[PDB]
Amino acid sequence: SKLEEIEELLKELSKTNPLAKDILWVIEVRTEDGHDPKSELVFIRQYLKTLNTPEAREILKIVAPGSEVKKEAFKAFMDLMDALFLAKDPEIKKKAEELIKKLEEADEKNNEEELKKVVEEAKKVYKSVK
Amino acid sequence: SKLEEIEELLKELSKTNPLAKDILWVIEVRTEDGHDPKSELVFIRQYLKTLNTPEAREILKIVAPGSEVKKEAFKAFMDLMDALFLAKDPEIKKKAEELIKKLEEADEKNNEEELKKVVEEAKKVYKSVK
Amino acid sequence: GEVCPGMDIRNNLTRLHELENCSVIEGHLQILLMFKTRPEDFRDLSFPKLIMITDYLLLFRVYGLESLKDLFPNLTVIRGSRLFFNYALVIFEMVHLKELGLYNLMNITRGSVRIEKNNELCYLATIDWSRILDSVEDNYIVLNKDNCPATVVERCWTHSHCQKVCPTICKSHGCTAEGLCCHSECLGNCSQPDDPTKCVACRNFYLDGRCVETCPPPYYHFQDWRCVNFSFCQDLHHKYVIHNNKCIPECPSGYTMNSLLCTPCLGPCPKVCHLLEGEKTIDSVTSAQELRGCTVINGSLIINIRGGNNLAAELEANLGLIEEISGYLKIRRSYALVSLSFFRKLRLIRGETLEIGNYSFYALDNQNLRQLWDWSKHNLTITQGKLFFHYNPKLCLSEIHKMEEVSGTKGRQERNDIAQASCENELLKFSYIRTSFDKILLRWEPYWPPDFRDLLGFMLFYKEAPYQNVVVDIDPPLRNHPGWLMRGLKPWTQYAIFVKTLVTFSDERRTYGAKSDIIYVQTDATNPSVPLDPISVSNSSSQIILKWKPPSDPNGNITHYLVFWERQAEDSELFELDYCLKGLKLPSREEHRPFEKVVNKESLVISGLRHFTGYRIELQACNQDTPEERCSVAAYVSARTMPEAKADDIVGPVTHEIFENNVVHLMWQEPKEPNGLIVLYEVSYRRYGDEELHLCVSRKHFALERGCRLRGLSPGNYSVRIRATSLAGNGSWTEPTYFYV
Amino acid sequence: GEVCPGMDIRNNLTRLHELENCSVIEGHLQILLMFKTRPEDFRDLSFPKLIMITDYLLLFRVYGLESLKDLFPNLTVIRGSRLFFNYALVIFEMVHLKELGLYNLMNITRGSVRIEKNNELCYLATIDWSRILDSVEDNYIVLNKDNCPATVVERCWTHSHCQKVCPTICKSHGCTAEGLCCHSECLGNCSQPDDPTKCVACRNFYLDGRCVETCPPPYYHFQDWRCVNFSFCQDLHHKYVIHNNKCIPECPSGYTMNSLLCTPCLGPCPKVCHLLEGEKTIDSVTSAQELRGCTVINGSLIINIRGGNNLAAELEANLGLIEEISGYLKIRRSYALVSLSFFRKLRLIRGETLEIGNYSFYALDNQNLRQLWDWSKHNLTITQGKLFFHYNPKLCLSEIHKMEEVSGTKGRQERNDIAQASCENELLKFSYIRTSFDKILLRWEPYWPPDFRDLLGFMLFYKEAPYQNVVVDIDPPLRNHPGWLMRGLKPWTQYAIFVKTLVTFSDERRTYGAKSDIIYVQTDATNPSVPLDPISVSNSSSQIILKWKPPSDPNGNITHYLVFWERQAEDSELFELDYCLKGLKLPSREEHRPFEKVVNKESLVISGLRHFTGYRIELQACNQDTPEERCSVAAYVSARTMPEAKADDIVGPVTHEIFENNVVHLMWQEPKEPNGLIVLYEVSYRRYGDEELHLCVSRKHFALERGCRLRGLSPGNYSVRIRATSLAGNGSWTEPTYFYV
Repeated sequence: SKLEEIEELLKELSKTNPLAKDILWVIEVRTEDGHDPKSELVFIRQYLKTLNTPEAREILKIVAPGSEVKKEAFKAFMDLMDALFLAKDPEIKKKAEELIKKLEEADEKNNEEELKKVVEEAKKVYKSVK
Repeated sequence: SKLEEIEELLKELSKTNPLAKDILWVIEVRTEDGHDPKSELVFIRQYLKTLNTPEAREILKIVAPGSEVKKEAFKAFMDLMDALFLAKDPEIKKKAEELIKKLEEADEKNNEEELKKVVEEAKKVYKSVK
Repeated sequence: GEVCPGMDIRNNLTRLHELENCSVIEGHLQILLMFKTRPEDFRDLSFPKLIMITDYLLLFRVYGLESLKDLFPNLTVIRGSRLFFNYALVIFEMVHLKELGLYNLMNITRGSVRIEKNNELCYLATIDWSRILDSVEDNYIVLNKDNCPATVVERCWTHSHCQKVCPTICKSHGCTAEGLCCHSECLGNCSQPDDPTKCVACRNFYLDGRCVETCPPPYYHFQDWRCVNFSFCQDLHHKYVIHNNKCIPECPSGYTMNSLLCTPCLGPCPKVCHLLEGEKTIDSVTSAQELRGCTVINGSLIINIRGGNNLAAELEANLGLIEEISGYLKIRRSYALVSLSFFRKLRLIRGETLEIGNYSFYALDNQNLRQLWDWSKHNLTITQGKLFFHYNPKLCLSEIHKMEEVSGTKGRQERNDIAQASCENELLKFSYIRTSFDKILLRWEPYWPPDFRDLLGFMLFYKEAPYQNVVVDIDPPLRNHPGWLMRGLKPWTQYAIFVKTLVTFSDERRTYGAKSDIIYVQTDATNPSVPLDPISVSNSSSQIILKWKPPSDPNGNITHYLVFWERQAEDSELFELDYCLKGLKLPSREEHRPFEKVVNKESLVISGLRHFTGYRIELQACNQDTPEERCSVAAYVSARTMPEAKADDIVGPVTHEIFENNVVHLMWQEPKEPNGLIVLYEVSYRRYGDEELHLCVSRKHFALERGCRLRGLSPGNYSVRIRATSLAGNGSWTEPTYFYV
Repeated sequence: GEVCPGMDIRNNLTRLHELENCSVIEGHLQILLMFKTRPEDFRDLSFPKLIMITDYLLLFRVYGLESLKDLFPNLTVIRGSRLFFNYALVIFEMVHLKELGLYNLMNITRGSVRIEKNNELCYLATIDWSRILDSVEDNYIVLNKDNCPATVVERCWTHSHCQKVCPTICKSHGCTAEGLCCHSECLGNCSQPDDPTKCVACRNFYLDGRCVETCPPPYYHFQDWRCVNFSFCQDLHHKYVIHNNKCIPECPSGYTMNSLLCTPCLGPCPKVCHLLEGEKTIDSVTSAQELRGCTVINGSLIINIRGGNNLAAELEANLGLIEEISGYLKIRRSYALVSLSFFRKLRLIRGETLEIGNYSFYALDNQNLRQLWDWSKHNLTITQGKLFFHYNPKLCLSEIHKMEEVSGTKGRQERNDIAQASCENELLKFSYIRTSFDKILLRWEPYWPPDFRDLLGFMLFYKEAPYQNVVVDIDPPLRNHPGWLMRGLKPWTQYAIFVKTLVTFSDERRTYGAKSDIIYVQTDATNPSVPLDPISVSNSSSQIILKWKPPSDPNGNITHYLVFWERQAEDSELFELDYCLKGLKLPSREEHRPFEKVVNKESLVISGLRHFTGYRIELQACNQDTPEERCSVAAYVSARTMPEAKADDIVGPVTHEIFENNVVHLMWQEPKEPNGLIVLYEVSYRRYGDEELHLCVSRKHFALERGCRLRGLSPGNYSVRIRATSLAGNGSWTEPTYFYV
């Protein structure tokens, strides 16, 4: 799958990077585990947040398109686009009204961190809607 | 004088020790100063006590016979044995009675620090008598 | 082609009618939640003037739209200056859309396509986005219903609205509605071909109905899009600043206003950080790092630092950003910190934000500090509010005094605010010092506390002090004047030195303290180290561009390069050896040395020398230039100059004499300034009709045979040539000699 | 020769007459301090038996003595075991002595002379002190009044009491009263010459009227001067111990009693320190350094020390001497102290000395504990008294309970004995781990505090853990199991790993956190580094005592030395080119390589080889053998065996054939196991009357000419011999060959 493609291009990168090689080690040990690939993936992404060297950040972005976060934020925006008028409570609609403005802002300012916080909050609110 | 010969043989010692050469500089410095030779002498002796490396101690002993202290020790003996029977106050005589035992025990112990303290006491007692 | 700003429209389409006077939307168009609208609203409601949207489009629950061409059939470009999720258009969840059919779209300068859930909406896969959008990573198109140029199938928005594929030669600049390219400054379309004034969108800038490469002020550059007069720049500014002749919304980093010119600032910018809640508590480095650069502020601050050793370097880089604090600042329970000074600019707590109790500063449980500020050369002041210091008696009122005095806060506190007691009641004084280059005397006197017993000696701390950016103990004297010497120092090295007493801790009457003085002190200079990189490079036969580099140990203010050289008497082995074997065996290698105090030059062009001659070099490094000097042991090299192709030659032809028995005797002369030294002479000779033969003559052979001698020669006219060989190599041959044998 | 203990005559002359029973004074004699004495008390008193005083003499303020000879005419020796300020005596201000006149004084084993201000005392400078005192340069003879042999003045104590002359051959051992030397074991004098039983004093040991170099038990060695039975040794012991068969007052360091034998102890000795008032307080290392060695104690002590980082190594080196404390130990204002475990041996506070209120311990202001005691095994009990632990809530009651139980103070304490707190109130656990040689995985759970918000992540601290004689943070997880991996550990290296949670401090009852667990984990072994010191030493022509040394990186429990070698075929050039230019040009220098897993042997003997033959060596050093093996890239060397100067011979005589034109061909053969290889041959030939001459035949000359072909041989009987030259050298010549030409 495209995750296997990620792994193979990571073979490529590790051939151009030691850290990618360590990630491949992580990958094979996880294969030994064979548990939820996405869970281990997200953990490793957070591990990149941890090590967070410039090279680590680059590798993360490569495996973590970041614009990945952009698409996910777009989906959350569709969620809120439903919620702000079709939510089950006026309070939810008002919070979504705040949040659409907040998202327009974040989009202009286009900060990965601001957008992460916004989307997490959007999920929190959409809990009430769904 | 024994001071001058001390310097002259310290020439040899410094030729056998950098720190003795340092002391020779110090001697030059004092020469410029031209003040009480014994003053700077005893100061530098205490300076040896300060640096007090094994080599520093050896050098100090060489320039400071230490057994010197034993010479003032028998002098302080004369002082104490004079005071014990001729001291102006019975308290001074009893202090000398303590200090003779202290002398004998320090002789056995033959430590020069115990003896330094003892001779300080003897000086105080002798000053009280005279 | 007019221009108007782009806004959003929620459930009220009435504002769409305002687009009739617009050809460009300086922004986007966002239409959302139209439960009010119907097909009658949008089936042919059209604004053909509109030809481009800078940012993007949006269309959600837009009940009634039939074809996207209807509203803006002429719409051609989307600059995508800002793009919602990097997208250009939202078409989601409208069943009325039968098609898009926009028969004028040419290019999307930035972004991809989104369409979804729009029932009845056909002709989506038929679009060849490869030529339209600069970004086609994911033209999101799902859950919808879906003659003309074909690419791999016909490409078209509708079977009639054929895709407006311009000829490839038109580039992104676009083509007219008939398919004829536009000018390079144009983008997308133009009313007439190849005319910068007839464009619809500009590659560089739209200026007064015409595209221009650059914007002429007061019509400065506008966001790489158009030109706006300086008055409108100010209008945007006030409700935007000139940079690179561009009225950008704000100046770049390191810039400052010049009334609306973006003149560079001092680099750092006085950013007015209106603090979150006007506040931020500080205990750990991460907090400050987060807020680095708040050169200006609005708020107070709270401090609970966790410092306990020599590690403050991590900290002030974030600190000191301002000379004042409008509100208060609070600190409590801070760790074993010693210095309360490392805050660069700070000078005045305006205290406008009052700490509880109408305070404007607080300090308690900070029973740690022993350094606060250099008010001696630093200015303090405080505006208003009570200030709290109590329960921090590590440093007692001694310097507090100074603090409230310089703050001018005498009337703003009481002793209630203030209270291990490292508060030196005395400051000892140095008496005498004497200096070597590495070992320096000190002297002082039999100082004693009134209970002289309390004294336990003296604790020194020092350090090398090359610059003024900002370690042993002693025992008591006797009743007498002490001193000190060290060695660890180095020549001409400044050091800061300072002592405080080693004293008894008299508990209840714990002696409050006997400090000492401070001194920046530099040792004596001395003879430096050898100067390195000695390379005697030759620029010319008799010229040597010598070069060195400073020593490892300047050991004083450097004064001169005491250079020294001398010509070398060439080796006697060359005068003793003989090398005349075919396949030449040529060898290979008082006195006041002439000198100079070469100063500021790490090199020298030495003249008067001899090409390829042995020379011994010498250079003492000297940070002194008097007759007596701190001069290092010299650097040296046995330099040899560069040769000449004249000094290994032989002048004139070979002198010769002959005998009746076919014996030839030869003689010649050599230059007296050879390439170092001539050691042998190559010899060649020939008779007419025969062939030339080679021979060697060494200096010993030269002496024994007055040069060269030949025997058993064939009769007839004869010739001889000889070439002198020096240690630099062979020179020039002799002039062809001739004689009869 | 009687003997008496050293005794004092001070303030009273009544004890003088007991000296009559004495010949040896085991100690000193002290006469002083009674002004009442007059000449009538001493002018005629005599103790002739007196011979020797071990330590010294004295006379001042006991006025009256007229001559030392009368009192002790036979006084001869002074061992000077201990000396009067290194003087054997002092006579001062004695206006009564006319002379010492001691005509038997011969030796003073130690010390110098001091006699000052003694009026009427003559014949002091006349004394031949050089042969008497072992130290005369320290003599102090000033301000006194001052027929016999003269040495440079007449040497004598009086004009009649002449120097007791002992020939130089007598040494310090002494001579009889007549001047005849004594036995080597004697000292000073002897009743008869050359008899150890007639000595007056003994060099080594007095033994029952005789002198012996050694003391036979039970009459052990006594203070290097006599012998005493074990009975008297015990008598001295009970108001003394046998060491090296010597009854010394006490054994030297590292010794213990064995009832009176000086049995060695564990080195440290149980010294019972009755401290100053049985007390001490501690704030600086100097105190403990002073108080080193108190493996036993009598007193109590106090503690107050600083601290700023992991810097306590300086401390316990002086600490933990006893297993208990008779009284109390006190700690106050040691803010930074990390533990109370710094005392090795201590096991119980006897608390016999009680703090006020019958207390036995106190604790205050030490809010810096990471550890306290190895309670796991530290059975640190407490005997009696109450205790105090306030202002130390940094560590909480949860372990104060533990201290109480192990102290057994459950019935001796109250909450009044006890007081930022960092007492992690939960336990963190590890879910999974994986190990490489350098990179090691970790896992654990998505833990949350009940106020899950409070979590801020996790602070790991590890170290390498080869022995247990005694570092990064994380953020919170979420909904699951976190983990960790590092990069650069070393193979097969154990590490101690443990974590504490990063959490927000809540100033109410704080979320103290879930303390993690400690793990000592070793990384994977890996391929080691190359084994070094590869030396292929040749024990014989075909034998090589190879030797290496371990690699730089074992990278695991080493397993074997997989050696690999081969016999290298000699270079082709040596097999091709001719080397018979006079002034010899002799040169100089599947695939199963034979192998072996040499184990535990850093060296090897290799057989089946060839002298001076080339061999390419190899060794894949391995810490794994049976499966695929973790082995370094092998070490290597192109070893060459030691040569044999026999495998360069030419077997048999010189095969030859003759021609009529004085030309003779030569053929021969070479050994088939040469020194690497044979490149050329040396040919020697002679004729009668002539002399032998040499020629060379290369391999190519050998092949073309089938060896050698001598030409122009002198007519007559002719002989030839040949010797082959190998790269190692030359061997045996051919057997003589003869022929006629």
